[PDB]
Amino acid sequence: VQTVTLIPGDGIGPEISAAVMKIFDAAKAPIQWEERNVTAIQWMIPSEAKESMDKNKMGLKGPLKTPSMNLLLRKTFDLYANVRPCVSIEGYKTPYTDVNIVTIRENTEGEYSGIEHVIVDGVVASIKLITEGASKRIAEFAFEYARNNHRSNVTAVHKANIMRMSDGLFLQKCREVAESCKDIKFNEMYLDTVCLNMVQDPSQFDVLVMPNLYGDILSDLCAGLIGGLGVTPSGNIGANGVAIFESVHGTAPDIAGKDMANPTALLLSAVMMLRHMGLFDHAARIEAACFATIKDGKSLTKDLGGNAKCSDFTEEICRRVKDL
Amino acid sequence: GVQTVTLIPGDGIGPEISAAVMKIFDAAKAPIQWEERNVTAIQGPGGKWMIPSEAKESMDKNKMGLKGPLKTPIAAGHPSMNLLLRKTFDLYANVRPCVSIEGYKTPYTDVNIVTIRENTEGEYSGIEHVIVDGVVASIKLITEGASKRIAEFAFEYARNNHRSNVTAVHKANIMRMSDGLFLQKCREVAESCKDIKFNEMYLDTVCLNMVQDPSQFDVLVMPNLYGDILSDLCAGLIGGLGVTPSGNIGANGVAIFESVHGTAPDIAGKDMANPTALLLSAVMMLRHMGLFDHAARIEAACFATIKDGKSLTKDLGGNAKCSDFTEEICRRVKDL
Amino acid sequence: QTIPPSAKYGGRHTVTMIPGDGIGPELMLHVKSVFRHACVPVDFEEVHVSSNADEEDIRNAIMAIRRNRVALKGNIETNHNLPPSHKSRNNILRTSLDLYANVIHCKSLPGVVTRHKDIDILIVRENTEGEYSSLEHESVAGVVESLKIITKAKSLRIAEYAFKLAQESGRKKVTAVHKANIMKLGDGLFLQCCREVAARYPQITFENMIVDNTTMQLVSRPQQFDVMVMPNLYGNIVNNVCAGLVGGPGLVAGANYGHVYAVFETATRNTGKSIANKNIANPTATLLASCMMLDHLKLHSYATSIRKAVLASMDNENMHTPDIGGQGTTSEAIQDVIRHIRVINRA
Amino acid sequence: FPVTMLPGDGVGPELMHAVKEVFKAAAVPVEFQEHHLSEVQNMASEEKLEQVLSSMKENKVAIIGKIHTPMEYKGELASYDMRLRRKLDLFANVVHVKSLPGYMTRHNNLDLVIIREQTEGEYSSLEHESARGVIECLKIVTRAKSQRIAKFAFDYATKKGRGKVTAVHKANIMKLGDGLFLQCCEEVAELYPKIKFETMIIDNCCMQLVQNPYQFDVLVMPNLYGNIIDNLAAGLVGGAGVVPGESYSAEYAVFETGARHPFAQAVGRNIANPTAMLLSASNMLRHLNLEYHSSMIADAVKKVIKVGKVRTSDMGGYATCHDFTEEICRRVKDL
Repeated sequence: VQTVTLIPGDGIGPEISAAVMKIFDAAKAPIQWEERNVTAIQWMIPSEAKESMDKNKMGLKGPLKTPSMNLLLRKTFDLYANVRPCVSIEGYKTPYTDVNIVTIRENTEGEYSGIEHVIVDGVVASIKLITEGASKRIAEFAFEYARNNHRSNVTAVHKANIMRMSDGLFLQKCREVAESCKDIKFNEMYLDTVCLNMVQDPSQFDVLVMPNLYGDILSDLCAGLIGGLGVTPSGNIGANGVAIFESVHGTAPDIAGKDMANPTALLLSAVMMLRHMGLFDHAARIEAACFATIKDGKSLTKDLGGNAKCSDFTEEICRRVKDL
Repeated sequence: GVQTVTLIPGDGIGPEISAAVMKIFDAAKAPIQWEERNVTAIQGPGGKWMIPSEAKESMDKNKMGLKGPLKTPIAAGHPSMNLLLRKTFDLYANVRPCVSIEGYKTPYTDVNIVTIRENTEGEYSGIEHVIVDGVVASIKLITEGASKRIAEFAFEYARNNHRSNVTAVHKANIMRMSDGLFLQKCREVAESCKDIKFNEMYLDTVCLNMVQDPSQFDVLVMPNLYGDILSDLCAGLIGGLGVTPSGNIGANGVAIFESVHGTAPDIAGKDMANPTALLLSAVMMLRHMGLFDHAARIEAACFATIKDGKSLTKDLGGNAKCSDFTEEICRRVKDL
Repeated sequence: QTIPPSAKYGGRHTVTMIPGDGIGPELMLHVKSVFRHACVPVDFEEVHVSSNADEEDIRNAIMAIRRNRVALKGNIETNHNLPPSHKSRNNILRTSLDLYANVIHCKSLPGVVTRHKDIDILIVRENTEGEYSSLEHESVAGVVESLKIITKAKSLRIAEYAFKLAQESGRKKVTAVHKANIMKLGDGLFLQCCREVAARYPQITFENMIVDNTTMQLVSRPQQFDVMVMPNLYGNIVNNVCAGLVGGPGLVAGANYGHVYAVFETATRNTGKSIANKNIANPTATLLASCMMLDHLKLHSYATSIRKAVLASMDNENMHTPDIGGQGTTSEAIQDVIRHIRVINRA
Repeated sequence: FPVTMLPGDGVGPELMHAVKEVFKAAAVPVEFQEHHLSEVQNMASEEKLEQVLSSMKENKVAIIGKIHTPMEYKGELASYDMRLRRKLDLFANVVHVKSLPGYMTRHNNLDLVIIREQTEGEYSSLEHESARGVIECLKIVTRAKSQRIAKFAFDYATKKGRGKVTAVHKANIMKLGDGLFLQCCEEVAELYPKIKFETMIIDNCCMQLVQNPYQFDVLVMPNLYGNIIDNLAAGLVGGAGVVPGESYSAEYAVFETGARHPFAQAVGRNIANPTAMLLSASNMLRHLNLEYHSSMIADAVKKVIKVGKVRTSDMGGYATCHDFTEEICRRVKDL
């Protein structure tokens, strides 16, 4: 038995968070949940939310409405990695059918320091900050996720030919970890090369690491091949073993209290969360059960979209998860 | 019993008065070795950015060195000599004291000031950046360590030279973050050094009161740019760069003692120069090493020749020569 | 300066042309041959460009471009960077020419089947102020600062170009691309730069979009886009992606405009140094570059008869080049387009 | 006719009081519109300029003391004092450094001038953190405003009939920074051939000011070099307060004390010397086309200082400020 800090959130957030705790009860998931809210106060977070994760080290997060809350949890535990595994979904028909790639998105440094400077009356300068530190760390974490997930090839997206000092140092430490971890295959490829190759044949890709700016854009892009943020898992990792497994889609307030949602992403954020703590067997019975419910093509919800209610899509998974 | 010092006689009048100093040292029975070196900027594996190694391993063992004046650059592309000396030896603390001269008719009397100048992180770092057409931006940066570094040294000097107070010079009111983090570490050093009084005056306010009455100060501390100008400022009160000594402290016990005055090639080798400026940088070397008994003797006979007024170099208005000036000081350090 | 007027002596406009490195020359000769069969009154001023002597001679090679306000070029291999001091051969030209706007035209091809169909997009971006910042100094070791720059002035000049493009062409939607949600001031400046001109063309609907969701929106329903515009940093992304949607680098015409000068370049900047004189390279982009080069000389009648041809030859499966998934050779394509090219208006 | 007085902080108000009485004692027909204050204790005007500008938009002339600056206690993205200067475009700052017959400093019979930029340069409060304890600041200097102060430096030499200017610089380390500035000077200096011109290193210039300042007549420099050499020349004369100051933005004219304040005394006890503002306010009336009152006030202040009878702790004596202000109005009455 293990405890997880959970948060309901806005919109369908609570309506889908309980659809997960009901299927994890049906999956025999050794999880006792722990419900905290996190609404911004004063700036910082609720202290009863601040404590809840300092002990649990894991957490499932949902849709949040509108400084940013995603910036707060970032620096609250020094979230230094935004991970996003995008995988093809048989049944869900998208013109990209053979996809299986995990975007690693460094989340600390880059131009996301917000540091801008008016220089004269009409000249604005935004700062891109890059340290050796946050690079070598997102370099080791990438190799540890590749090893601990049977991943074949790890590519470091960059434009070091251009920013010969900025992206060059990023790449310099990308290689230094590769010799000290020749375990997994390692190669490089220019951003624009990846951007073209991504829309021609994504299959040739496997694992990708990049600095923050390229990461935020590549993350939502790679997801766009499979269907959108509603089917996209998401996992942020921070210092001292803390980890967050959010969804990324919008709150969708127009049908929040309607049971007209698709939570599967939040589930695969938990199936991701399951797989982070070594729950392969219990994440293998949940993941393939949700795959088969969509692959059957009967209980899909409206943004997919068939004709059912979020509970029906939730009830069929509970019927297909009670079996092995 | 004896000690080694890497001597760099330099260009122009430099070597002439470099040997004038080496004579007064033997005239006062000074146990010091002279390892003559030239240090002219040699070309490295790609441009112009390294030094004669023969002068390098000497300093890496001698730890102390005396440098005289040096000339300009062969081409525009060549870098400043004292910049590589900074980066090749980590000379973070830049020292320049100023004491009124009893036998000099300057309209400023009874001053005894020392400047502690920061030497690497700062406006002097070559980083600048053009933005768009006709828009230039310089780069001034300050770091926690080197600020804490130049701090922990300056307090030790006052602890080591029987000084009383210390003033922190800055304009943190305006460049708040930079000078402030400089200042917040300046404060944090006096917290463990309660034996030395400490205060802070704005830089613009220091200049004003420094002009009217100078004696109301002891040792001063500031970052690089403020130093290289306030040191030259305070130099004028003590007779200018030519008659004022200087010091540069590198890591691993490495120190450097130099004069800042020009090399003077329009009077070079004519036996006219005034060696007293660097001669005192040698005395600063004797003070940092430990021969105060030998340092107090030369600084006394150095003052006595100027005080008598019988012999003076032409830069002081007199009609005596460098040899006439060197000999009366030599015959004085003997009468001790 | 001493600059004269570019003139057209009795018929033939005189256009500057640069062969380049790799695939450049072997294509240009077909473009010549295509024209020469099409009886196009455009004479060509060859100028050897670079990778042979990129020191001072190319510069005498700038002059020909500064003369005739219209040039067409292939590509130049990147400098070794041994100098490592800017010196983008291609870039230098667009600097000393004040070529601020960079324009590509990703259109779907009825003969080139892709994951998505019915696509028509015009991309706009700057060059010397659209971020893509150099500089990047090392404050202390292990710490590097990059300085993306927005200029309000060049932001409106590229903005006005985005809308002067829409009205003359009968477009309907300009969509800004930005990251103002992260750099509130830099990209918000550009955003309010767009909003100002957006009110001067009220007939043209205006919309903004975050660079993130915009990329997602392309691979799903790219037909919604009509005209897109961003600073030069985000372009490399949108360009290469919109390039691969309708095919590959050898199918996108390109163009770098100045306040007066106009240069035509391929949508994808590929040297092709590995496919040297293989009779393989896809011409369909380079040809399309000549198409809009004729459209800029206000000779549409020939650019239209050329354009209908190259779409025409491409639809038969056999003419595709290897780089897009075919089995044919350029010589067959060029001639098949020439076949497709009938004697409109000659003998 | 209508003028706005912004006392600022320090003894400035005590000094404004001395002028108000000296004005009412010299039949000076200026209805002061002094209204409260700008920042400091008051806090941000804010937009004091809005309050401030509207008065300047109508009066077109004013006179303040010194803000004296806050040392970043508040949020303080940039120093407030510059911003009003920016909102009013007071790009130029003029400091009359004229030794006076009464005061006998270590240097006499001097008459120079400090021309100073106030908008471009490091006085922008621009900074940020790169790492843990690694801060970075930006000196801004652009061609547009560098010309205007370079332009400003030279037309001053013609209308007053001065001899030579000397552009101050440390471009030997900031090749791009003061090099751009120094070029805009040598660019304009070509256009003024009947004017001798020089360039001098800053630290070398400051050391010559303490050896022989009689060598150079007019000086022009960017913002940081200004505030440095400002308090230097004022200090050499005797006190920051005695030397006055002038700053022209657009068509507006602004006068104030030369130096920021006599920092060491830091006194509200009325011990402070008002000569500075008075000389600046006199030079103000000289601008107001009322040269008589400007001339007669300057005559009385000069001779009174030349009397050696009434002096304050800065000038070697011990007099109250309103004692001196009264003897000012005393020699003003008989004249």
